[PDB]
Amino acid sequence: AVASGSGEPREEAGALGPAWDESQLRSYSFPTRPIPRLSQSDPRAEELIENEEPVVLTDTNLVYPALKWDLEYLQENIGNGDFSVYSASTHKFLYYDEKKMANFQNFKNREEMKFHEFVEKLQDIQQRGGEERLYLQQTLNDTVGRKIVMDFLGFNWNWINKQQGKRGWGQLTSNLLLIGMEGNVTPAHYDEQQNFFAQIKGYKRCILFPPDQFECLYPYPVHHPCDRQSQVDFDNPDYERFPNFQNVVGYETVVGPGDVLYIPMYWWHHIESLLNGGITITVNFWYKGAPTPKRIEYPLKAHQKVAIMRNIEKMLGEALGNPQEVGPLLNTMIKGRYN
Ligand SMILES: O=C(O)/C=C/C(=O)O
Ligand SMILES: [Fe+3]
Repeated sequence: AVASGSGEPREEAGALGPAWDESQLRSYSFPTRPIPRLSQSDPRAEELIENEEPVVLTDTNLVYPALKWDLEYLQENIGNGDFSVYSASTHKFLYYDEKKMANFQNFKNREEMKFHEFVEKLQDIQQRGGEERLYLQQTLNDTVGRKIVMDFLGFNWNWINKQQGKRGWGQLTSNLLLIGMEGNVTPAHYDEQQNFFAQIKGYKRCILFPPDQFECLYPYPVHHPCDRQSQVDFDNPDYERFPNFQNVVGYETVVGPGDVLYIPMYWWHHIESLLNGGITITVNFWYKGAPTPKRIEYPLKAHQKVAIMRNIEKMLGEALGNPQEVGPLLNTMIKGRYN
């Protein structure tokens, strides 16, 4: 009963029926509990953010002008820039840090193109029945056209600037534009920055796990190209390699046009564009977190321990002269000593 997932789907204004239905949600092995949906003016929402717990805000007006966005308007106005477009064989996009692909030898799609090229490929695949999937993920730069600049100016900067300030966060590092095909899945990973995830078109189911479920989610090695992503395939979890995935409990919600999901720093998130829900548009706002206090306050937060583990992996990579030695050394350290 408390495993309520995203709950019974919302009704759209003017009796236009449910936004989505449970048939559009993929099916997974683990329980989940709802993320709260609150007004930005609600004290509890501020309490959640202050505490680095996720909340969905319903009424920020953060990206009000972008609500008109759709492929036709974007292609008319987004300029002649190149757009990074990731490709995939299945719904599951796994992403690669390319600087890290030298680290690792035994290793194996990004493509740059114009917006019109992107739309045409979707258009093609659509009327040709192909299985290929595409995800545009491009940070918004200055090539963008007159009307996009204008929309962007009309974002609710008063609100978000106030948050950055209330929270002591660092700088806004980027806005990423994401345009996905229905069914697209970004698998469980974590980011080291604070995120406002501003939904614009279509619906996305967001499954979050707290930083203290690191032991259940089995992130790739730091020097691996898939740094920060879970090794576990949620569709076919290998419980022999990943036994504690049997203990994983998530927080979930479905976001649509106008909702903002606060994804706290180091929270795992798994993001899926609803099946048969059409194309999805989202813009993220990433901020560096607050600086680390004084010296330290113990107990120590889960995300500080994650930070400790990343740094040990990184330093041992420098010291050994070879990221591949990390694992063999780590094992020599614990076997028969700490396990
Ligand atoms: O919306 C996505 O597909 C991914 C978002 C993220 O990783 O923040
Ligand atoms: Fe992310």
